[PDB]
Amino acid sequence: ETLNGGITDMLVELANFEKNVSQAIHKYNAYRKAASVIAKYPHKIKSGAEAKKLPGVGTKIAEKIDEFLATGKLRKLEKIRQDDTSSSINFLTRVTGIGPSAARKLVDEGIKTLEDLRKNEDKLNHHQRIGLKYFEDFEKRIPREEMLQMQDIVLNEVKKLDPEYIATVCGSFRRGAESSGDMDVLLTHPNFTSESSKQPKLLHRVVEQLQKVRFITDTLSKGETKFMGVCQLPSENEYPHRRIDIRLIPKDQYYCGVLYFTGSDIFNKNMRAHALEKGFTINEYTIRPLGVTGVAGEPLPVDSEQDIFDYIQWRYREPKDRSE
DNA sequence: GGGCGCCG
DNA sequence: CGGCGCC
Ligand SMILES: Nc1ccn([C@H]2CC[C@@H](COP(=O)(O)OP(=O)(O)OP(=O)(O)O)O2)c(=O)n1
Ligand SMILES: [Mg+2]
Repeated sequence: ETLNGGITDMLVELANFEKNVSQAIHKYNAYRKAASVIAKYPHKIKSGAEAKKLPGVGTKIAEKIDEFLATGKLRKLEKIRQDDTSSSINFLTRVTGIGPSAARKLVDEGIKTLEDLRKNEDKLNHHQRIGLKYFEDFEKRIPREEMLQMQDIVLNEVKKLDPEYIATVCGSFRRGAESSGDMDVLLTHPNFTSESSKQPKLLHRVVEQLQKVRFITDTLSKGETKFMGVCQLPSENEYPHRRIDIRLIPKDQYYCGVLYFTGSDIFNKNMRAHALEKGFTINEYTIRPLGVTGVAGEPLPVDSEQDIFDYIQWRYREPKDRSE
């Protein structure tokens, strides 16, 4: 099935390499986009030119296409499976924390294995230190069952501190993903707003106790409106440490709150995208009119997600659908 | 597409 | 402070 696949597949690879292997954001942007548009198309893309017809995709993209069309490969593409350097780079990116810049440097010092990484860890930054530490786990996804469990675990101590703490795990969860990547938890409490501005400690508390109780083990960031971290389940003799994150909002904006944290990357963007077009710019905070002159306006009334899409003249989508 | 928190 | 890597 799904016809224009191979090609798309092929397409993206390119992008990341250009993304990663080079900065070439621009090429990567295009590439990605190009991958997209090709997939949304409904016919067997025979002639790579046919494709060319198709908007966005251009001449060189166009080229890579037929190469593939003739024979299942692009040497450029093969180079990756060939050139050490780059193959190396990709790995590192597999590491949480280590993004390309740092990744390069790491190779630039011949650091080019997981093992290597260990060997002179000394060069890493903590965040990275932790990644390496945990590496293995991070590959394995979190199964819904646990996710549920975890969820609870949270809910408890949360409310225990103060009843008035809204907790809501979102992201993949809201999208009914049989397996999710990490705990994406939203948070709120009745006094906090655009007009209270402070109290971040509330955030600080949950974790505080979360840490105390023996949940979050590790701490990647303890910012005032956000927290990234690691945790893991309790045992009887073991399970993987899971990434975790919590974010707290000014209750008054709760709605963008669910929106963003849920969304699905692309999803949010589309919207956010559509929005600008429609005279607004959304945020995980608010939606405001783009007062033509440029100016983001005074926050829009948001009693539910609905309002948003509505505002945007877009049909509401219910979470599990959200994927695009 | 938008913004948060690390750090050098 | 960019500039990173993540969300
Ligand atoms: N640049 C970004 C990154 C994330 N998001 C939002 C959407 C959901 C959340 C990111 O959650 P992830 O955990 O990355 O996504 P997920 O779908 O929850 O994936 P996972 O299976 O890893 O939890 O933040 C966003 O709008 N823009
Ligand atoms: Mg990485």
